Amino acid sequence: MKNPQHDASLLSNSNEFRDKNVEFFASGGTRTSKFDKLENHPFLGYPYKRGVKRVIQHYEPHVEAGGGEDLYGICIDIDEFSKTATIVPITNNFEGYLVAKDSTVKVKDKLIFNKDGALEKVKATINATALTDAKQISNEVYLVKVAVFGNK
Amino acid sequence: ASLLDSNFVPINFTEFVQAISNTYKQRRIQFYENLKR
Amino acid sequence: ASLLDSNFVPINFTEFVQAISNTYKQRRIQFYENLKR
Amino acid sequence: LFDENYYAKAVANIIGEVKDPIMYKWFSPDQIEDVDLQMGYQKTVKWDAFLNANPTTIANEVNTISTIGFSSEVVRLNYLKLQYKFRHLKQTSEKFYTSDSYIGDINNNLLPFAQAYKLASSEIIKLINHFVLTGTVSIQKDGKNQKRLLPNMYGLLNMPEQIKEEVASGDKDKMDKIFEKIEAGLSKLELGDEFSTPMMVIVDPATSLKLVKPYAAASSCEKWEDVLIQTIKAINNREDVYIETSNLLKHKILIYPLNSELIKFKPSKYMLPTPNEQVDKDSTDVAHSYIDFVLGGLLATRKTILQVNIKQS
Amino acid sequence: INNNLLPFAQAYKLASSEIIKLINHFVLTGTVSIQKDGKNQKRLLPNMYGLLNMPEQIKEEVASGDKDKMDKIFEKIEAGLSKLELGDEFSTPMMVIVDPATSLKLVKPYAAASSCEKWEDVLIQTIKAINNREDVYIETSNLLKHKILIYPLNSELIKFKPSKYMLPTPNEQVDKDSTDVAHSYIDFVLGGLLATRKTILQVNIKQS
Amino acid sequence: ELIKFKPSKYMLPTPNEQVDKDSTDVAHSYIDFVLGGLLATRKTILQVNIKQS
Amino acid sequence: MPEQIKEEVASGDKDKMDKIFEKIEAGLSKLELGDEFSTPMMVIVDPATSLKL
Amino acid sequence: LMKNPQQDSGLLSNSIDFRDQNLIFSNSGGVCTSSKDKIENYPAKGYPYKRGVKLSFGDGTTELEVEAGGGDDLYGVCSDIDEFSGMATVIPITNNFTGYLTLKKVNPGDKLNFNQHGELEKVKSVNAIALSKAHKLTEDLFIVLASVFGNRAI
Amino acid sequence: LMKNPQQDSGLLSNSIDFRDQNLIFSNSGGVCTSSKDKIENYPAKGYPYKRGVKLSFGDGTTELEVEAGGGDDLYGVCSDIDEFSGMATVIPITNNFTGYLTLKKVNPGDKLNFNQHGELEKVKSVNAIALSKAHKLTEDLFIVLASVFGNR
Repeated sequence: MKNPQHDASLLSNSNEFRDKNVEFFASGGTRTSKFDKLENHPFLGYPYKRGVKRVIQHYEPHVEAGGGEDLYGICIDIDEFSKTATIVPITNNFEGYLVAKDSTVKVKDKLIFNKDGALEKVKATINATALTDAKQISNEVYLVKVAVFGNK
Repeated sequence: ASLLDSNFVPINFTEFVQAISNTYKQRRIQFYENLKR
Repeated sequence: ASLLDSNFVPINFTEFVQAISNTYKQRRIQFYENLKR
Repeated sequence: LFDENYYAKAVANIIGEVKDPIMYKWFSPDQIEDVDLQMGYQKTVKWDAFLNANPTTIANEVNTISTIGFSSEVVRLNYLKLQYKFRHLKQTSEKFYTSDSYIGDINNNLLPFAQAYKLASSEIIKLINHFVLTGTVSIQKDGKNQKRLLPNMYGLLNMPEQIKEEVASGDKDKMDKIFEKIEAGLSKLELGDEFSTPMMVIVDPATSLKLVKPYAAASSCEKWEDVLIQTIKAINNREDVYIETSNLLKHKILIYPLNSELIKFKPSKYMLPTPNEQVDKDSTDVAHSYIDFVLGGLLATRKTILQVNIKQS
Repeated sequence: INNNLLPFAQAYKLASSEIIKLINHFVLTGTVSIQKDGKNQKRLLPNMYGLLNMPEQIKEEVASGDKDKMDKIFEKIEAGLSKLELGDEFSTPMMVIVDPATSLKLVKPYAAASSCEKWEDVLIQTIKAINNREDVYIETSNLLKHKILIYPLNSELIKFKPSKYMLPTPNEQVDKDSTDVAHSYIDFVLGGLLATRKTILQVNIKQS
Repeated sequence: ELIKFKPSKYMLPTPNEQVDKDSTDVAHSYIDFVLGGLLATRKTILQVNIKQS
Repeated sequence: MPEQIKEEVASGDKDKMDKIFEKIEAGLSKLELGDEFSTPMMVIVDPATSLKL
Repeated sequence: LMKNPQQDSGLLSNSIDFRDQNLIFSNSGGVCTSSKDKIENYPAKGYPYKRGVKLSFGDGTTELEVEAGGGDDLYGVCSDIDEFSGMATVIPITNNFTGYLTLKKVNPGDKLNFNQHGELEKVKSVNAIALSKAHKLTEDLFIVLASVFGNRAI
Repeated sequence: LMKNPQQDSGLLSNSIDFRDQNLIFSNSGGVCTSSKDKIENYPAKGYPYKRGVKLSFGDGTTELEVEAGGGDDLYGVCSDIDEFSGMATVIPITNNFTGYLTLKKVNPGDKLNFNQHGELEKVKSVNAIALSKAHKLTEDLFIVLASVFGNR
């Protein structure tokens, strides 16, 4: 879900400080500015670390995983109890680890959010640049460091 | 510690919030006492 | 309560089980006392 | 109670003869702590921090700065209850089965309750020791047909996220190759600031036989065992190193520190065999009794166990 | 726990520990990186060197085929020790830092194998042959990797002049808002190693 | 026994410490409140709706 | 609140107090107070119903 | 997909009536239970609760398990599940059983049989008779009171 | 042809291991047994130990006995024998059983049936499933863990 370390079978070792931050629980961004706009929205599904879109139906509009021409922002954190997602609007740039489609993503590759909110190699709709290679955490989970800086 | 007591001098915002909550509780009790169905 | 002391008189099976557990722990402690690496 | 329950009286009078588990030698007295629980789980919360990116250089005006992340991990230890049943003669019927120098029917293999309980307890203690050593429960020498245990239930040999080395099949006879693998694992070990602690090594009989040969012409004064002790002392800061031989192991070497801060065993206080109150009684001379025991409760830190396996192919 | 939020005291303690580890890595190696591979290095200013990357020192390279040959390693070490130039400050204690693999290799009997003497003793005598029979100290650091570092413990040759603000220090500015989450800043200063030329011996055992 | 209201002690409006300030004469303030806490037993409330179709 | 008695008065009878009160009687009968019946009761109405009452 | 209701109830249950208070998925066991019944436990594979079960074997590293099924592979019925230990309570097919069981998405006296998913369906190999009509719990879940007594001939 | 033959020996035998120790002919009863199991005893003709049994009738002078057999005549399974009294312990076919039975001179999952001599063979009526592979005790004696749970 969001924190897979609560079912750990053994205590971790904290002596090393290298290769210690590429994890699914690293919510937020690698570099964050105080003047970054954050919006909390109700969500349906699992939009964690994925591009999101607004869905309007009676209740207020909610967000869910999406991309393409319907992209609205990027979800960086979730409160599970309130079922709320923190979103950085597409008008605000971002740097951090995001979910990628497969492991074929390399450095300097231009990326696009797919219909599932995952980043895939490539016109385009937004400017997203991969900074590191795709890294596997789960059998179907790949994260990639990407700098998103607006639309094309 | 409630805002009704003028002698109460809050030290910080936490004490101020606690005093506000106690004031609301005391006002509710007072309203129930004053109410005559 | 332990089975090492013959003066112990269990009242029921619950106390008997507790005595067995205490006896096991006491034997563990004694074994570590008598162990010499 | 003892005036009403002959079986309880017999258990009380026979429990002394049951030998101590041999797994106690593999741990230090401070590394074992009892927990009051039969079946269930225990949780431990640990906090950790990590660096997300390179530090930010503070020059002129800037407000976008690298962040330091935090994480919480909950380690869960599961404890499971297990039971066995055994048949025995009835106390009222023991007189008709007594003999010149023994009590019991040899033809039908029927025993008095005390002897049957003692033998069953010994077998269960052997099984518990095997579980503690290897992390598996089975009664086959092949090791197949294993009982399905709950997650987060591991032994010293199957604990995940530990250093594992494999000596090739063609190098099983080369003690120098085996020692090379052991040295590589010792180097890859990470004891951190708790390094100053005694160390424990468990070896198979074949490895113990290989250890007494002189170190390699061959040395005339020092043995492979002495070389290994010096090597382990180099990493444990010249602390004590204890060596044990176990017939349970087969072509495997286990090395780990005897420090409660890195490895801790929190067994249930009811882990060892305990009789059950229920006794099955019929019109015949055969009765049945039950024995309970609890498994689970090993906790270890990551990258603190060296496991060397010698391929026998 | 579900949101990974800690009080300020614990968060500061953990962050300070991490930053101190980073500072120790920089001091030992002279490079700043959070990757075990050592890539994506932060670009630093010139005249900011560590013990391992100090220019104009003695560098020896042990070939890949002889990575396990302690005799070849000692041959290279003796060559470097001969090439050392301590000048008039030679009568000083010496310090050696080795990786865990080399530390494990150093406890083997000296090579047929010789009793009552080890490679560590041979190395100590070799260094005493140049430091006027002064003290020799040995340390093991997991930050190193197939590296051996030898240098004198004399202030007239090698001096560390760190800033008085080098270790982590909290910043006055604290970000606040209507929520329950706040942000804090920690500062530290890097740089300040000075060494005379040709007084550090760096032996690199190549694996590939 | 049948219907009980257990509101949070912070349910009613409470000011927040954070105040937004700028170089102008306009500032911003925040008010917090808490919602929830009604408990009732089943089949103890009668609700009659008169359809106005 | 779910699992509570709900009654609906038809649009054609929205001005018939007898029909409304019959629905109220039905709901009151379906109410289940158990042994806590000896308690005061509260009835909240809208202005139109108050006018009709 | 759970023995107990997954969603926490939002109200207090009204304990007044005594009738029709047993038609719930949380009713484990049987309506008529004998003290001489033979009961076993097995490692659960999936969620075979209130379903016919069959023995499943793997490579042989671990012991055999039980999974939802029927037909010619029927071995028993699962009447309870301990979720913590992953244990399924099994009544052997050689022992008759009477209780509420899952019905494939029926009137009293109808003859029933177990399908490939351990669900009862109207009729061959297993003697099962419905004693009531299907009760709908979830839009895709129906339960029926049935008595299962051994395997019939042919 | 004896459950537990008696023979003196001049030497003790060391039980080196606690595993694979129950694969002996003298291991009577079932591997996993319930207290509600129904058990009967009959006079024994032949040696039907660890074999399926059938009812045999004489000329009426003596009561009916049990003899090794299967097919349509299978009445139960013999799990123990008292040799002094010539008594055979029988579990009825209506009651399920789990234990080691004699196998005809086979892998887990194979469905087995009883033959004319009360031995298990790979396939009609009996519900026998092999839980393990054949184990050779004597040159002509093979045993297998099987589950008997009624008739099809």
